[PDB]
Amino acid sequence: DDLKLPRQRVDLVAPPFVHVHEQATKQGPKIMEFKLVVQEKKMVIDEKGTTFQAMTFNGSMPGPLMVVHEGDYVEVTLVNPATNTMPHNIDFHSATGALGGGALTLINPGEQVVLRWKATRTGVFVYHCAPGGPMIPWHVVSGMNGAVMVLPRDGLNDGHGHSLRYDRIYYIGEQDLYVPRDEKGNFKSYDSPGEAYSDTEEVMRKLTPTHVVFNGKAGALTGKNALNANVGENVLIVHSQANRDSRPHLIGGHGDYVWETGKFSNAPETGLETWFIRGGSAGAALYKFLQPGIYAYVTHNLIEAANLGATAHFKVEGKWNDDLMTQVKAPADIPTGSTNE
Amino acid sequence: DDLKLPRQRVDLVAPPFVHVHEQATKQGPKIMEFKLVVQEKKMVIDEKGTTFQAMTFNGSMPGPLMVVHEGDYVEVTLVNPATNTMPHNIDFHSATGALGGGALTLINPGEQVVLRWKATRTGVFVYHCAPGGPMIPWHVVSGMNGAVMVLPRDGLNDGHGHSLRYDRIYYIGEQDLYVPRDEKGNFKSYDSPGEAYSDTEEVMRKLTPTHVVFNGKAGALTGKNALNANVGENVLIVHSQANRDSRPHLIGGHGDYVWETGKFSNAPETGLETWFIRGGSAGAALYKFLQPGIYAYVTHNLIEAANLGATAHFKVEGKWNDDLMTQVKAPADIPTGSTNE
Amino acid sequence: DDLKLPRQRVDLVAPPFVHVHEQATKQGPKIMEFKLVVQEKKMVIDEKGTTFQAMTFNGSMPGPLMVVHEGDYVEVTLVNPATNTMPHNIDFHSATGALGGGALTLINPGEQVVLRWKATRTGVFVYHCAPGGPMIPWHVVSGMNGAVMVLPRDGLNDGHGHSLRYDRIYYIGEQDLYVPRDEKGNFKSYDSPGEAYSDTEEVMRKLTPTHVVFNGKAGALTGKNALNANVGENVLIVHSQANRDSRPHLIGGHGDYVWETGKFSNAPETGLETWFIRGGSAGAALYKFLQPGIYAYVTHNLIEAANLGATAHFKVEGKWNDDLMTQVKAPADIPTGSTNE
Ligand SMILES: OC[C@H]1O[C@@](CO)(O[C@H]2O[C@H](CO)[C@@H](O)[C@H](O)[C@H]2O)[C@@H](O)[C@@H]1O
Ligand SMILES: OC[C@H]1O[C@@](CO)(O[C@H]2O[C@H](CO)[C@@H](O)[C@H](O)[C@H]2O)[C@@H](O)[C@@H]1O
Ligand SMILES: OC[C@H]1O[C@@](CO)(O[C@H]2O[C@H](CO)[C@@H](O)[C@H](O)[C@H]2O)[C@@H](O)[C@@H]1O
Ligand SMILES: OC[C@H]1O[C@@](CO)(O[C@H]2O[C@H](CO)[C@@H](O)[C@H](O)[C@H]2O)[C@@H](O)[C@@H]1O
Ligand SMILES: OC[C@H]1O[C@@](CO)(O[C@H]2O[C@H](CO)[C@@H](O)[C@H](O)[C@H]2O)[C@@H](O)[C@@H]1O
Ligand SMILES: OC[C@H]1O[C@@](CO)(O[C@H]2O[C@H](CO)[C@@H](O)[C@H](O)[C@H]2O)[C@@H](O)[C@@H]1O
Ligand SMILES: O=N[O-]
Ligand SMILES: O=N[O-]
Ligand SMILES: O=N[O-]
Ligand SMILES: O=N[O-]
Ligand SMILES: O=N[O-]
Ligand SMILES: O=N[O-]
Ligand SMILES: O=N[O-]
Ligand SMILES: O=N[O-]
Ligand SMILES: O=N[O-]
Ligand SMILES: [Cu+2]
Ligand SMILES: [Cu+2]
Ligand SMILES: [Cu+2]
Ligand SMILES: [Cu+2]
Ligand SMILES: [Cu+2]
Ligand SMILES: [Cu+2]
Repeated sequence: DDLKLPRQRVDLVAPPFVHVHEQATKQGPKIMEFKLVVQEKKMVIDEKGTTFQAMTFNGSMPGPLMVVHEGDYVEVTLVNPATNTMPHNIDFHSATGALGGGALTLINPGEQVVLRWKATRTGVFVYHCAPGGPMIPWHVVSGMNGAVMVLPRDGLNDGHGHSLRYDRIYYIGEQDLYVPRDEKGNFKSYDSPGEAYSDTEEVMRKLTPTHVVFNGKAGALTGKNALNANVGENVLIVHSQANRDSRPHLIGGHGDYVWETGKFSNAPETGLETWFIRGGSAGAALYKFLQPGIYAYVTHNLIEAANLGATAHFKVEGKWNDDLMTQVKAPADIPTGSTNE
Repeated sequence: DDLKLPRQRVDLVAPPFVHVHEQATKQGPKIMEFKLVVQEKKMVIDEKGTTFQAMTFNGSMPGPLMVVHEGDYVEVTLVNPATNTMPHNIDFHSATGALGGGALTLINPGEQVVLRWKATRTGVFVYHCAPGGPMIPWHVVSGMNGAVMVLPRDGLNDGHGHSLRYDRIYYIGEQDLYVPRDEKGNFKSYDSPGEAYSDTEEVMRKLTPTHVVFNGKAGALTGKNALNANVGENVLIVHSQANRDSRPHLIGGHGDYVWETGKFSNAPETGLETWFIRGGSAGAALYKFLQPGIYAYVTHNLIEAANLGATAHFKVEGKWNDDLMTQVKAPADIPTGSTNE
Repeated sequence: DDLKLPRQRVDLVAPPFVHVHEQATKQGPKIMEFKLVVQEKKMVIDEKGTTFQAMTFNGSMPGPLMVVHEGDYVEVTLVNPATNTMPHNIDFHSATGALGGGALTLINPGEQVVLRWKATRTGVFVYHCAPGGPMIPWHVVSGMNGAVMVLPRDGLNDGHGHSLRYDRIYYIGEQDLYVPRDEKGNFKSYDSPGEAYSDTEEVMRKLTPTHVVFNGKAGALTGKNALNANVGENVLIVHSQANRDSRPHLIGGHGDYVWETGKFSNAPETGLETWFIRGGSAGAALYKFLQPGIYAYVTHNLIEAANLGATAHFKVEGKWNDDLMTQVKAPADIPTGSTNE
């Protein structure tokens, strides 16, 4: 027991929600204990019921958000149950050495491993499976990726000596999928990940996804699963993309404070319309809602947003501010005395 | 008449030019009144005369640049003449609430609507049509997008307490187009936007444009329509892309001061070779010309620039500075006594 | 002899190595003399032995890194031997005027030209061939691109008044290639660049590369050609992409200080997981190695990294730090008393 710090078990929750945590803390460094269980399973990924052979951490795309503070030690039990067919591992972009932990965590079905890494760098970071060679992109685009957030011990700041505090936090994991089609253009179904591999690799090689989804399926965060907020609330939106660039945009809002490279040692940019998550990274945006109603959160490639599945909804409760925006005149017939050339 | 401010009618001009405005102002907030008229029409988009079914604000791709100051109110009359076939609306990324105004501006052919928004955020911002669902990307990539610039009341600054002033301003709207081809690879023609839709949506789904153009067509800002400047002039180039990333580059120049995320609350970067406009955003670059001659302004995917139409020209008048650059020896035969391995 | 400064001949070396230079200097401005010789040749670009008709500066993809200091004059002899078949030229993104020098350097086979430019802007910059029209993207994606680094005379700093010094420097040139295939999907071979052109242009038009390589071929910087470093060394990695965006990531490390737009007048960002090189630019990242072992340097589109060739290796010598990372429990059978749902 060389490392004599208090230990604290964390129970992960399914995205887009985030386990209980403190923003600012005066506790010393702890050993934060997390468990991730690999689950290979068929999942539905679009509103027409298209299925595909997914591989996940904890049964979700993305994998759950892990939240720790700078100077904590993160002790991760990775479990690969004997119902799975492939070896798996985990690479933390937040960690230093051994390919992020990938070189120390390769496990066959029936095995588990315990990795500890010190959280020396603040920000939001991708974690993903990375077995070796062509298996790396295949496991990642099959759904084996998540994020970890390392907060400063004093919580967030605006980079100019003022504290920032969120009222609410959501984790939006964006996934690019490569689903094979038959000669007529219909999506193909398979009975195992292994059977899907050869056809999937051919789609992957052309670098155009068939689907781009938040929280694992088209429409996952719309309708009854819309994200909730209130006028006046400061909401932190963590966005990750393990493989492909994304350009997040809150329709009818802004990013008040945006870390687009996702690292809290850098001052955020202010008042962004659209921001940029580079493939293999996580970013974060803080917005204070000023108007009630429906907001669409999209990647602002609008083809991907509207036609390939990458749209989420916020439903915001509160009172409308007619000073910020108003309909002066409702739709009406163009006046007869109008000239419109 | 709850809002008791002076009103000022603005006459928009066709890009790449920009309506008359002040950089710094000591006038108080005004209500700035703008009119936009939707026009569906067939347009030529390449040097071989390829046509396509365009939908525009004010008959231009992009739509015109609107210029206001922080704290102004922007009162927009959107008109959809009864010669058009579809409903249209407008979403301002500069505005707060109701999906940027899209939720308050949906109009059938024969109708108009008046929206007012307060310009609370500085920078350059995209505006675009967004009717609903798959119609959103289709109207945007059919040409229904423009930009608005909200200046600080004191005009631009370098983020370190020094004022920046432009001698000239150009608005470069970049458009990704998806023109269907027949089995032999020739571009198809249609008699209406509706007839084009199904074939166009199939091209859009593969996320590779057939054309990438500035000011609505290949070669629009070359030859006689080259942009003019003089040695010593500080030129502001506003660049927008409503749907797809762009990487602007002034060949033979630099970006002296670049807001690549396009928001004037952030200090510009200095001395850039190439900058990055994320899809769904506008950016701005200031350059002071130091040499006369021809400059190519490109997206630095050179395939898109040279082969898909995304090249503009500046013709700069003045005297050559042999200290910055000189041809020491004109092309000449390789000397006989040379070794070149 | 209007310009009366000392002259210094520089001998270029093949990437990923960099010719001898000083970081900080108290010497005055010099005329730094460089020679580049164009070589058209067939080259192997993947581990299955696929060939393609390359065009290079000095026989390498990328062309060699040129290192000068702010205020130096750069005098470049470009040579196009009569064994070549096409005209060539050179465009320096670091230079001011005449399309970066392209308008002053067009040479037929059998000819040479001498261009001088003043290094007024600090950073790393792309140089590339740019003959005219569709020849521009074709020569660049055929391999005619490199980089130049203009150091501040005081060397690098962290943008907050502290000097940064590298122990080692590597230049990673990333190349997107467009190799035509036959009806069965096999790569086609040609006897000249001219014969390859028409088929290559068709692949280029679809904006999806067949290969994405560092230092001119898949696996070039793996195995015995891995890059060397030691625990504690500050390593500068210069990354260029003349045509297409890249998202560099050091697997198991970070970017301690990153200039992603590549310009030393801007303070670097700190502690990045993944950074972004916009097509037509060079960037630079400083990392201090903290752990020994193998590191993969990738573009974090993992399909491109693992399947299209864009992976390099660092082999780092030193002692493992179990405080930063440790395997707490080696792979072992899942305990019988475990529940993993
Ligand atoms: O800011 C650059 C800086 O990062 C350093 C801190 O000096 O290290 C990072 O990772 C180290 C891991 O032990 C920690 O010292 C530090 O907490 C963290 O930011 C250096 O390698 C470098 O100067
Ligand atoms: O996309 C090609 C072609 O395939 C069809 C079916 O023959 O539709 C498939 O692809 C659509 C777009 O991805 C999906 O909406 C659908 O689930 C799938 O069957 C054609 O409609 C289409 O042109
Ligand atoms: O800088 C973050 C900041 O943006 C704020 C200003 O405090 O609001 C922006 O939009 C508001 C709209 O009413 C204005 O107060 C302000 O002018 C504008 O920059 C906050 O929501 C937040 O602190
Ligand atoms: O692009 C496929 C194929 O189509 C042809 C005509 O059969 O040319 C078409 O596409 C070209 C590239 O977009 C255009 O230059 C031209 O306007 C259009 O007819 C072939 O030339 C080409 O290989
Ligand atoms: O920082 C903006 C600044 O760039 C300037 C310097 O004032 O010029 C750049 O290129 C010039 C070439 O002669 C040099 O004066 C200078 O060294 C370099 O940074 C201006 O054009 C502008 O203010
Ligand atoms: O990629 C299409 C198709 O072509 C084949 C050969 O018929 O393989 C070629 O393409 C592969 C991927 O680029 C290369 O690995 C190989 O060098 C080349 O022959 C098929 O394997 C493939 O499905
Ligand atoms: O030690 N108090 O949180
Ligand atoms: O399966 N994803 O939330
Ligand atoms: O471990 N990969 O299939
Ligand atoms: O009030 N003067 O501009
Ligand atoms: O039609 N565009 O300028
Ligand atoms: O309103 N859309 O076609
Ligand atoms: O002048 N001394 O380096
Ligand atoms: O040929 N490239 O190093
Ligand atoms: O000079 N171009 O082939
Ligand atoms: Cu896996
Ligand atoms: Cu990774
Ligand atoms: Cu419309
Ligand atoms: Cu939008
Ligand atoms: Cu050339
Ligand atoms: Cu260039």
